[PDB]
Amino acid sequence: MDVLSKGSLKELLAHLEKTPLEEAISYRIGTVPYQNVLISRNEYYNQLYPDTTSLIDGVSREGQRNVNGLIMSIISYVVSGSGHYIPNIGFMLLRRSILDILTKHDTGLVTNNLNYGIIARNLTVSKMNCEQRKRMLICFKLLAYKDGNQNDYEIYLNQNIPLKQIAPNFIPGDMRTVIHNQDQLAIVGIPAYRLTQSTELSIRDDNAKSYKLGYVDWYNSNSFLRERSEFNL
Amino acid sequence: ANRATSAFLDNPHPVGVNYVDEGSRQFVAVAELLASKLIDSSRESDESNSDVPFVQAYSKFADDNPRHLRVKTGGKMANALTNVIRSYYSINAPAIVPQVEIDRLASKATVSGDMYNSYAIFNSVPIVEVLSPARTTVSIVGSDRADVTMLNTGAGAANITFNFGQIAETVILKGSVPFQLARLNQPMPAARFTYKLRPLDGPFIVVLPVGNPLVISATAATRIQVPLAFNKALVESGFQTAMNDGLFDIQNVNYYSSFDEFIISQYHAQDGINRVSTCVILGLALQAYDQMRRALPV
Amino acid sequence: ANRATSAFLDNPHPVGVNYVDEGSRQFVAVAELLASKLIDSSRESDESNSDVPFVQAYSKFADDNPRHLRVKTGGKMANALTNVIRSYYSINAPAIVPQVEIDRLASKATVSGDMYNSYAIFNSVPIVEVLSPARTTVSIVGSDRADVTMLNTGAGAANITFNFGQIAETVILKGSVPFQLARLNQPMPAARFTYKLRPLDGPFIVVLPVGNPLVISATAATRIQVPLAFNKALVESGFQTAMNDGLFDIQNVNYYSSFDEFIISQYHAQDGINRVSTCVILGLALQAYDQMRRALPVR
Amino acid sequence: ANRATSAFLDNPHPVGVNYVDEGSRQFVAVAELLASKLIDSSRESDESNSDVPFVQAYSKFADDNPRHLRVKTGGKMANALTNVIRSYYSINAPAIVPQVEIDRLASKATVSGDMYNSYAIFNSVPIVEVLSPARTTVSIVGSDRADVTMLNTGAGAANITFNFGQIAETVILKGSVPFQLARLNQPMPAARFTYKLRPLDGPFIVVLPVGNPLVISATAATRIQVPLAFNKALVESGFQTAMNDGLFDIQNVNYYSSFDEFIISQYHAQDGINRVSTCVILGLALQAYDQMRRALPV
Amino acid sequence: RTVADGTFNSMIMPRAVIANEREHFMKTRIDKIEHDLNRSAKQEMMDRQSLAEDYNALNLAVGQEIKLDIATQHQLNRLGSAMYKADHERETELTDLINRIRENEVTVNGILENQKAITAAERADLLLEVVASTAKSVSAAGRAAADGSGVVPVFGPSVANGIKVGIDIADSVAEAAIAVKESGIITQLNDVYHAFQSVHVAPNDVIKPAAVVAGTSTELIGNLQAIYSRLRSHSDIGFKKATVGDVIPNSYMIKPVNSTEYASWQLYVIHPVQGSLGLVVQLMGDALTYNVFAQYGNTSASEFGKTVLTGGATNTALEGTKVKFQTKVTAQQALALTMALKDAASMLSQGELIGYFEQYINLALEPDNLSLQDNMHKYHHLLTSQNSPIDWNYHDEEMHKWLDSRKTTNYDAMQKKDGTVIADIHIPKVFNDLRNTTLHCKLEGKQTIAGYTVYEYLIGPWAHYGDIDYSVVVDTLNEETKWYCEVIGIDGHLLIEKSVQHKPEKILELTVNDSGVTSFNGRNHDRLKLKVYVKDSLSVKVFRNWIGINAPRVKTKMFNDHIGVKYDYSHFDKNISPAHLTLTDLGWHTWDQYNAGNWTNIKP
Repeated sequence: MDVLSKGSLKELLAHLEKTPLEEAISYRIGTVPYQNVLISRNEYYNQLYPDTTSLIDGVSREGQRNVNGLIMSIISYVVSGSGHYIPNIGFMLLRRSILDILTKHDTGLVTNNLNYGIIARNLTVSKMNCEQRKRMLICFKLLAYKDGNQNDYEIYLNQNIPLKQIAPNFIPGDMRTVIHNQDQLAIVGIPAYRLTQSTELSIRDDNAKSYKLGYVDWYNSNSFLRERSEFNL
Repeated sequence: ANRATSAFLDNPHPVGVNYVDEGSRQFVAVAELLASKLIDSSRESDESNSDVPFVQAYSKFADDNPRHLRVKTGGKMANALTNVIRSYYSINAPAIVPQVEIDRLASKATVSGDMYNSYAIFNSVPIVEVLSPARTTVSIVGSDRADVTMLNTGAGAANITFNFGQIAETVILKGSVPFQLARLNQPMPAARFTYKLRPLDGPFIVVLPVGNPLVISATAATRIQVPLAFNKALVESGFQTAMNDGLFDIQNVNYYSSFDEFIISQYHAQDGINRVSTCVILGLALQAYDQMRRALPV
Repeated sequence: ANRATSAFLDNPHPVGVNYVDEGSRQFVAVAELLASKLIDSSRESDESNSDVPFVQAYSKFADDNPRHLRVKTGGKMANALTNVIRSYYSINAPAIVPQVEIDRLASKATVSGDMYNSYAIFNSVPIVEVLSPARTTVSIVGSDRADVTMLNTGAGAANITFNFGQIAETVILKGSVPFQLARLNQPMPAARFTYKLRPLDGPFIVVLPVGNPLVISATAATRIQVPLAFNKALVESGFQTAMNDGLFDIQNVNYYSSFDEFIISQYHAQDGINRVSTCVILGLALQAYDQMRRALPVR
Repeated sequence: ANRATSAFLDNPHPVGVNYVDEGSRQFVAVAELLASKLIDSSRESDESNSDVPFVQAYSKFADDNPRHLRVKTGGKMANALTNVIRSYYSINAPAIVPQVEIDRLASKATVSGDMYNSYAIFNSVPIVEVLSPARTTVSIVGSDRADVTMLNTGAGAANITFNFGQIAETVILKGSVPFQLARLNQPMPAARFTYKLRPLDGPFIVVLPVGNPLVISATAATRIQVPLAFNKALVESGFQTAMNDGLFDIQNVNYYSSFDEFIISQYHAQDGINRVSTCVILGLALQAYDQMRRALPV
Repeated sequence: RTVADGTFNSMIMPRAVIANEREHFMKTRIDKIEHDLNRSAKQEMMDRQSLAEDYNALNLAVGQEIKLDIATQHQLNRLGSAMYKADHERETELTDLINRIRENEVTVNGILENQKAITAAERADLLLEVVASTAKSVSAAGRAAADGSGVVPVFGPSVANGIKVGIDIADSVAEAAIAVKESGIITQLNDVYHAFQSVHVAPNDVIKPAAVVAGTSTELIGNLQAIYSRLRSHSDIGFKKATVGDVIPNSYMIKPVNSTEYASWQLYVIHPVQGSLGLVVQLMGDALTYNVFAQYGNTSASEFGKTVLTGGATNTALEGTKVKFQTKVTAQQALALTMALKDAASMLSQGELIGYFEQYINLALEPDNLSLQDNMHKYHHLLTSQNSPIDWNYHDEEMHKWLDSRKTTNYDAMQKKDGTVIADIHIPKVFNDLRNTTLHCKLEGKQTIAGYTVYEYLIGPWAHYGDIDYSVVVDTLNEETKWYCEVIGIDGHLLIEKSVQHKPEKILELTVNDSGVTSFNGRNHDRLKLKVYVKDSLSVKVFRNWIGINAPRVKTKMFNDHIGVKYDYSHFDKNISPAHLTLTDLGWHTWDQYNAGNWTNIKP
């Protein structure tokens, strides 16, 4: 809910600096993705509603134990709000910040073999909105510039023309680009009053709607409950 | 054996998955309401011999005053309405409109955005399969009125199976000459011109006597939930306008003669009830496109 | 000789003889007027984000205040309109609406029961009979546009007689290839693509040459007196709705694809001048039915 | 070689050359505006219990106060409107109403005479010619939806050329069975159920296999500039009323099933652009004729 | 179950067998070994002397003789004989399979109607089990295991090894100079052989396309015969291409000189030796495009002919490395997978698209994806059926008319440069088509009845009409022996006895009409079976020749022609015991004259 509230690149990068990798990994066992299922939407239809499960839903799903699974878990947290179940990663790695994983070599993770096309297909980029895609491209650029793969990122953008139009205008390692960036990346914000307490047909739309409706209540009460446990640590 | 299927029911292409939320539904409803006021204001301006009613309507729709030396394009609302129409048709469309832009355009007027307040009747006839034995030829022509022409060349009478799907509500069959039709495992009645059928009542068997060809004319009615502002006449005009403007020109898509064929074909696809909700929002957007473009041609 | 006739013209079932007086005609007009207010109020409720306009119009229509947990169906007015519609269609349908109920509902709004103020155009093509010789085949398909396919297998040219009835005003005939058509005992003209005909002129003879088949497309237009509130688009939508809901499921009745087919079929039957009056009231009732259900839907 | 053509495209008759000036265009625009108010005043009068809204509307239209025991024809406006419709249809029809009378009736309301601000979509299919080999039979039926039935009795496959003209913007081809179609001197693709074509691309070649006949259904959409008040539902009703009232009965004219067939046929003639301009003015006059005659049936 | 890594899923991924050099090297070596194991150059060269004597003893008319003493004629003979034997073996297996389906037509019908949701692979196994197929595996591994010696495809480079090329005699007409000239081949023939590799399709592979849509057993048999009619027509064209005096193009794949990880393209050009059409496939990212082009009418400037089917825009001018490969699938099969891969391009990855295509083209390996496998077989049926987008009969006829025109042009060109005698050396007129030319088919026997080994030869079906003669040569250890020949038909058999060794003895004369049928003892037969019984045999050869050179060809039978007329081949499995024959049983005897069994002794 906090990560989805950020609406600027410099807010999003600041949040990733303070957030450990533990928050991007779920301890719930979940279900296997890419499964054709029938769900109940009784507000609209008497019959069951066909849908397919995906990693970028708001619900935690089982994840693979490879490096590909950990990168997919990070991106899913940014774009959907929840991570995936990857057990026994390691105490040292889980303490590191998300930005440290993406942009630093001291972590001990190797991401040179990652294929950006495969990761996008596994995350169902075709079903992602403009804000979600821009967030995903930010994570790709950070990973590419860490590995010296700047050319591969540009070539990958040439192949996918629609992704090129919405590519973020920031160069990692340059502070000027982050300062002057004017991107809008807020999936969840203070709702327009027109929003109602109604369900949505798709799994993704309903879960995104749930985050939107609960943002006002979370905004008012998160500070005190966080402080009630943070003090005397 | 031979199998005959309707042309428009074949291979429905996947539809878009964007701009179907509550906020985006309101924007389409806002565009339809504001586009209607543009048409009415132009009529009022012509009658009153004053451009003042049109200036207010254009300013609300386009966020800028009309100018004599600037082309009247409808502003940013027109661009957003055009882009969402492209996205609804196919999943391969770019879908580049920001959420901040959509939300600000839904605040121009207050509308519920509910797409289930009413219903509309669609007339496309879905013949999923016509199964004919040997020595018989069967041809299916037309969508709004389906004409099935059958010839029996063999020695004796042949039985022909008709499948109308499980979605259409009612189907009327009319023949050039009286003919016999009955459900599976049912006795055949005396020959008569007209049959009224429920498509959910299994496949239907038609007795084809040897001799002159028998032609069956089929009409069907299906009810699909639509918003209260839905108008089939304006949706049909917008569908034809969008094709001519190139809004539907994307790779790996199917083209239809009318929005009637488009919505029914997507309904009959596997897991087709997912697509029918997106098609209704597309129809409403085309209703806004027709009124806006007729008032502001480009 | 072989005889071919249009499918929709065959065996028109008798229409009802009840609820055709001035009091019942006023009730149908009142229902149509109130149903239009119901559909407009629902639009206003959407634009104002307030249920007051819709509750305001539903109270006039149903004589009851809408309450939550109770399904909105239209009240007693919907019950009367739905059952009166069934009686108009067939004489076998029962008459179950009391006269006290009709009089009370007819007094809700001031309106005239006049059903002959205006006119409408109906496009069903009446082909009463097509008489052909032995060695020819004739097939007729379609109602709005009728395609007559004729094939001659004999040695010489054959004459096909076309009878379009006496009710239709004009009939336009278009052929796939130029063809000759003339009235009875009249010299044949040169081959032409199109013919404009008056059905009262008499039976028409078509020369069918030996060779490829000749297809004649027929379009017809007829004038029927209707009230000013008549809207063809609304009437047709209500006709399909009444069919889907099963109000027209009565014993020994004939089913039509459109209201245009239904009214033309009853016109061409015997005592069709009396039948067409009842059909006009049914069309206005179906217009009220279409607007009522679209305002109050059921999944 | 055999040639097949659409029936409604054959021999378009010359249209009238009068009442096409700015003052005459204003008169038609005034007639449509004042006739529309006549039809709306009737509904408002019935809702209340006063004939005042109708009396005001009729007095403006007919220049005379309505009276009982009189037919209520419509006054001089109704007479003038009837005669100009006759003149538009044919160059043989006389021009009766003087220009002074037209100008006087045009001053009753202040409306612009522009007739080409908006556009409309017309769905008549202009199959100009279908060229077929010796051993093939080709038949064309229909105008709104054109069905071409072709049968090949030869030894091998035959190539059939389709020419849709240059005016239509899009043409959708649907087949009873999947078929192959390609442009001139171009490779044939795999068999497909539906095709979307631009007639300006060029003549198209269809492969006709030996066996059962193949039926292709064609639907077209052409955009024609019209006034904003144009309504296709009202124009078509007036066209039928015009033919039924016997004001299109002139020597050496061609008759059509609908106004849509009339306007597409004139577009494909020699001076297509000039002919269509007159027909659009005829369409608006017919729209006024329908509204006026429904309120005042004589 | 613990969490699943990606290690297992990467192992089972398809590989690019053509682009990778190590994978291509390995399959060329195995293809060479398989060819050398079955056909040995040393044995073939030794056998040349006997075959030359046997062909001379056939006593063909002047201008129709085959002289294996000529190097060019011997080379064309061993390529034709190897090609014909492989095609002949496939027809025998298909005829056996047809009999099994007809015997179990009740249960085969039940499978075809009841089970339609299951894929082609599962339906094929069910059909093969319910019959006594003797080959019950549809997998590639099973097909390779259950393969005979004659089935193995012909490896061109092995046939052309060691042949003298380029003998030059300058203005010498003497007999000694001419004899040296006959001993070698020109460079053109050497290049033709180096780009030759035959393709023969097993009936088990063909059963999957045939049963994907058919609903009756007769529906299935007609589809099987329609496919093999097209396959045998393409085999004849392939052999004709080596006899026209023109080189044959070789299939190649173009890849970028310096490939990029995210921007790589592959262009495949297929030039099947057996067929009249070629296929060009381009892979630019996830986009697949193809263009089917005619292999006839090509000018010297452009290798590609007129394109007959379009599937997008393919650029053949792309610059990059060229890799030569030999396709192991027909043009119909390659097009079927190409059109199926286009539909599933979005679902599949880049590597899967490249790997699945390359494995099928170079290894005849069906893709593992069940959805992709099912779609490819539906397209395969469509291209074979009457509703195909390609008019195969029209294209095959034009290829034949283009090939003999090339033969006339090349023969006339050489008649001007050098003499007519030299022209006859290098472009023989006798060799026209795989089924037209006089050829021999060595017979292998595994069944022995009372000391008599049985050799089976299938007569027909015929793609040409005229008068055709059949001859048999028997080689036996014994100085004196008697061998019996039996020709089986729908009703009865012949039972000839010859008792002649080392010389061809003519057994059967037939006249074939324009429809391909013949009248054998008062009945129309499309094919017959000949069984030769011989004691202590060493080698049995059957010779086939037409009376007229370049006999006219029967039009190819499509699906409708096959189901129109049905012939019973169930009688072909019958056998006789020559040890128990008497004098009265020899000659034409009908079935009614025998009991159940004992087809060798007539009832008394």
